[PDB]
Amino acid sequence: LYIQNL
Amino acid sequence: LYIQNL
Amino acid sequence: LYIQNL
Amino acid sequence: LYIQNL
Amino acid sequence: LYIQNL
Repeated sequence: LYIQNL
Repeated sequence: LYIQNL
Repeated sequence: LYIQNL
Repeated sequence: LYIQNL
Repeated sequence: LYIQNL
């Protein structure tokens, strides 16, 4: 599970 | 589980 | 579990 | 468990 | 458990 918020 | 908030 | 807040 | 707040 | 607050 990988989450990136940019 | 990887979370990055940028 | 890895969290980075930048 | 790794947390960095920057 | 590693916490850095910068």
